[PDB]
Amino acid sequence: KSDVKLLGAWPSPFVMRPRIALNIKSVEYEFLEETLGSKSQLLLESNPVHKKTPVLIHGGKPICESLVIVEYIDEVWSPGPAILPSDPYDRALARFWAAYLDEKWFPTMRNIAAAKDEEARKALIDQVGEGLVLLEDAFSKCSKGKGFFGGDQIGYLDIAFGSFLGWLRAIEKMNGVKLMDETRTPGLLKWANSFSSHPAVKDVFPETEKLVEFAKVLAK
Ligand SMILES: N[C@@H](CCC(=O)N[C@@H](CS)C(=O)NCC(=O)O)C(=O)O
Repeated sequence: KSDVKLLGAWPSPFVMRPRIALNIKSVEYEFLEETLGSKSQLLLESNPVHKKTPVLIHGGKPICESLVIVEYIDEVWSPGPAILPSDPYDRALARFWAAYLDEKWFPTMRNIAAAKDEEARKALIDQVGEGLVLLEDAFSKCSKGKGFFGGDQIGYLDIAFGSFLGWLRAIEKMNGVKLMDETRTPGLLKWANSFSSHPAVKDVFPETEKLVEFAKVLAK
């Protein structure tokens, strides 16, 4: 257990990602929580560039950046189920969409909370909605009618996108908007249950109300 350590704030969509990947690979690990109010020495020494989590420590050796960590886990524990797609083009598409999520979509939805007016706030909600339209189409293309972005089995892009699901639901609730519905994102609605119910996910997947109540705690 001790030769695999995961440094992580909790709850966090980025920290969830390697927990799921480690679950898929049936890998034994110790979870070292970063607590509010302080950055640990281990953190400051493991991730001096960004001073954030997750950090996977594999043999006293730090791997930073959640998506990089998921690929590392997939490559090292190659015995287990595959996380990335096997085909180069499918892998490129999965990486493209995970990058879009982290660079454009999630930052936009995280900015809703800080908008300075109702005008600008709905502008962001509309963009988050449009992004979900794009992701619904990506899901159709990636899944091929099977259950996940990865196809029959959960995959890299399921982990990247699904890790945000609890925060999407909390932002939906606290803004009184419905961004996933059966009209605009029918496939994602179904996948959201497939993902949250998955045995590699369900025990690390946040209750929506908990995230809402937690958002309220952070307001400081
Ligand atoms: N982009 C990073 C995640 C960045 C991030 O914002 N991490 C926060 C989420 S709460 C965190 O827990 N950082 C550790 C800390 O602040 O103590 C990744 O993909 O690895």
